[PDB]
Amino acid sequence: HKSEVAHRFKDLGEENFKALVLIAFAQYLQQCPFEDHVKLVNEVTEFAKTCVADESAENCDKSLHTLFGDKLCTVATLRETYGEMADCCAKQEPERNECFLQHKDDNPNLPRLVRPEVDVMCTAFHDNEETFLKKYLYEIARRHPYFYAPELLFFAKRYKAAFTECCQAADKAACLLPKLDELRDEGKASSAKQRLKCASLQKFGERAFKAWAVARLSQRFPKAEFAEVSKLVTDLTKVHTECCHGDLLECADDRADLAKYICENQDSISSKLKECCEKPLLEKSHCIAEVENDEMPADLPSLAADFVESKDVCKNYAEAKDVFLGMFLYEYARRHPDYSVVLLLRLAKTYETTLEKCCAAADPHECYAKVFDEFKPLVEEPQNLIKQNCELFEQLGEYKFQNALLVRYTKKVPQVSTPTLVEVSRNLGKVGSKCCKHPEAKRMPCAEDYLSVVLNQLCVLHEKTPVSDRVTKCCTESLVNRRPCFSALEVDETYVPKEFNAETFTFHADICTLSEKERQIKKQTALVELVKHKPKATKEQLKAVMDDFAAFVEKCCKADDKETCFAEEGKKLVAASQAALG
Ligand SMILES: CCCCC1C(=O)N(c2ccccc2)N(c2ccc(O)cc2)C1=O
Ligand SMILES: CCCCC1C(=O)N(c2ccccc2)N(c2ccc(O)cc2)C1=O
Ligand SMILES: CCCCCCCCCCCCCC(=O)O
Ligand SMILES: CCCCCCCCCCCCCC(=O)O
Repeated sequence: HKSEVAHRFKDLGEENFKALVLIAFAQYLQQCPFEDHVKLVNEVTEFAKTCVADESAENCDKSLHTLFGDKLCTVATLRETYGEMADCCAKQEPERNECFLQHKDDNPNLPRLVRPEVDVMCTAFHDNEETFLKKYLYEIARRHPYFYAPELLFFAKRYKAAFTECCQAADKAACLLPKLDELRDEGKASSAKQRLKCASLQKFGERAFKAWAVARLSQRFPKAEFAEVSKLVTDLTKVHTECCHGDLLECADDRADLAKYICENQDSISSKLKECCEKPLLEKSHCIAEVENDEMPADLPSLAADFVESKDVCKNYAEAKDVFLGMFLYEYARRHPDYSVVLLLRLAKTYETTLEKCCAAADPHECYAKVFDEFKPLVEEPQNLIKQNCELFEQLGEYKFQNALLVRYTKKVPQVSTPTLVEVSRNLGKVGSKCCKHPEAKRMPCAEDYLSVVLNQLCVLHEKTPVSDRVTKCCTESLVNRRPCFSALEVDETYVPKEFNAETFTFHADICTLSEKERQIKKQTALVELVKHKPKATKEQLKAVMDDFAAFVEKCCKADDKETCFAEEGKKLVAASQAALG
């Protein structure tokens, strides 16, 4: 229309508009106090209404980037508090906007946000719902300036719901805590997947991204034509590129356009899009990106038809290599929603290396003829890992299952820090308790999603404090080889045992008064230290000590003079256990 602010305000709503302006300002001006952003928001909202009333009103015709930049350059302590950023105000649009992007701190030095007691939260919530929620929305946004705003708003409403429901509960904590803990992880995962996808698009490039997308979109819309999935991969690639550059306005607009395009060609893409396409502007996109895989066509040919038996394979492949491979991927991915995207990529890479080393052969058709026989082991590796790991997980519980992983990975990389092994193994354990409850056909896609962030977080840490060449080998490896690389690690034999430290295996009754999570991590840490001291120990040998300690802990927390129990019994355990481990 003739007025940008008016337009956005109208088809967004006052509530959503006020929330996004807030998040937008908090992501740039991360150092300003809450009361300061609230003022900006009201001033901007007041302005918007003016434009809604009279489209021709002053400044209402200016662009959003321009207006946003102007108000930004209004902050008087700009230079004093953000130094260099203030010099941005001297530039002219769009150099000004670019300038702001460049000076956005992806991770400032703000104190960790602590979770207050349920009663204080619920009371603060009841006594002033709006400031309570906007204040936190502010704290979150300033700490994650690259987190897509609309996405951040979706989370806020889920938090609003948890309070509404739980603060009315008889037992508030039993209701709230589990919901908050879940919200946090779900949020952290969302954040990580976001940062992960941008980093990938930078290192590996556009080809790999597009490949990843063709596969992913084909599993979802197995009925859409290949030309549609391509049209879509092209636009999706532009969307992410932009959204990754960090410009919110461009990003949002590109996501909107794509969501409308999809909804309009709905019948030509997937049946599962009805619900999503009815929802309001601010959710259409979110819904869609989350949509379930449509049912795949009933009568579908055999891949070997056009890709192994056809006589024009090399002819069609030289014509346009990536198109052909994309086509291969499309046909392969849409017949396998049960495969992880990365697996589909491995098969395509494998099929690619073949056509390259066969279309240059005397008789092509006979050279590549048995290619599908080479997929088998590639497909089975991940399947067997899942079955084998999910079985074990059902035998033991989440907690005990995490201990098994602890022993397993400490042996593979004893050089890694003890608290890093516990963090990683616990998170790994969670992926098992989340994906194993799924029926086989959805397990692999599930593990991939969760495993990708855990492996990324793991690599980041190590990036900072490098400790093993192998981990760096796996971490800097190709995205498609990453997990198989870690799966291929073997017990470290070069490793030299950690010297026995008395303290490290001493325990006081305080563990008794500690919370479930606290006890576990307390035990799990000793478990890692144990394996680092006796790496050549056997599961049996180990299993014995563990269960001994196990009891010793209970048999002392449910005992009279607890401290002596741990002191006297503890002297014994350590003494015997060492004997058992020679
Ligand atoms: C690398 C992480 C990809 C996340 C993602 C996704 O799955 N869809 C997506 C894209 C096409 C079909 C189905 C889902 N879109 C997306 C959704 C809505 C929109 O309007 C713009 C883009 C995405 O950004
Ligand atoms: C008789 C069936 C044995 C199954 C079993 C197993 O594989 N681990 C096990 C034992 C040692 C190393 C790795 C795994 N432990 C176990 C697991 C967690 C725990 O905290 C205590 C013990 C077991 O009890
Ligand atoms: C238009 C569709 C583009 C997709 C091209 C297919 C290429 C698949 C190769 C497998 C990807 C491995 C990633 C990589 O090594 O770059
Ligand atoms: C070499 C002497 C040190 C032995 C001390 C045993 C400490 C190991 C703790 C094992 C944790 C048990 C976990 C559980 O509760 O199942």
